[PDB]
Amino acid sequence: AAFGRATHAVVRALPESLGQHALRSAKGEEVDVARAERQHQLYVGVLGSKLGLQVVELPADESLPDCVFVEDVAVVCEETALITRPGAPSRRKEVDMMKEALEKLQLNIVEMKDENATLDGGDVLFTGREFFVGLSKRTNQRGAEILADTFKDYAVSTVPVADGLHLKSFCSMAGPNLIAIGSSESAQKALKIMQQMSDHRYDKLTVPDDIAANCIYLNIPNKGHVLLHRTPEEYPESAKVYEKLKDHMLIPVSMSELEKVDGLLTSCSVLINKK
Ligand SMILES: CCCCC(=N)NCCC[C@H](N)C(=O)O
Repeated sequence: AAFGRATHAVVRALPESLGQHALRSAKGEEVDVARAERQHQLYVGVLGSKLGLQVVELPADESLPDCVFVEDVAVVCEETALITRPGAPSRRKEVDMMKEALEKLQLNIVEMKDENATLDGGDVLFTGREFFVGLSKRTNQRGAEILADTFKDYAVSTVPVADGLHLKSFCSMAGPNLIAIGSSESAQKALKIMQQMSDHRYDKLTVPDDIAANCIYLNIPNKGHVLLHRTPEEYPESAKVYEKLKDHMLIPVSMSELEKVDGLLTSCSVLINKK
């Protein structure tokens, strides 16, 4: 049971209302809810059917157009689960079915209650040795402060995330000591700020497309290193970079439709490691 090892993943059906009410930073083209289902279906298929991860499929709630991006409502570290208080208000009630699910999974629950503390899981990078909470439009001091308190086993440092981005809008773990990072000067700056406050040097996998830096690494047994990345079709110059890693079983995964509403790969699931 090494870094990135999981046995379970929590997912949640996306509601029909996401099509027109899901919060979105940029005004893009219309969201084809149907394709989103297809994409989301395959996404869970990879985690469960293909990687054997026991998947818990929370039902969709129409009133919570963002219930599908479960990673923002909770952060699980080893055996302890931290239900967050989303940076967005209209997303606060997603905690209910999530605390419900983690409870059923016998995880130590620690709820973020503080009326002045916001934290979206998307702003949190668990390198497997420490945490990196992005302070953004969604996450503040108290957020990281409470999270740091919840995981006293690990060092927690905060890094400034500008605009409507989240820390993981440009990075994520692509493996042990491997931090996937975007080329943007803003991306590279955020990164540098990170390692300065660390004791160990992380190897970095730089990708031209900043959002492609968002991916999923997994240490699945009989497989080894697993990395679900954005497909060549969606980001060829970034996909070509992931292609050079021969020690990782590379599984392309499209997310264009949900990306229309700021939803990336990591966003769609919570990975628990129940041993
Ligand atoms: C890798 C994280 C990217 C940002 C993020 N939390 N994405 C998922 C949430 C999207 C949702 N529409 C929101 O406005 O919160």
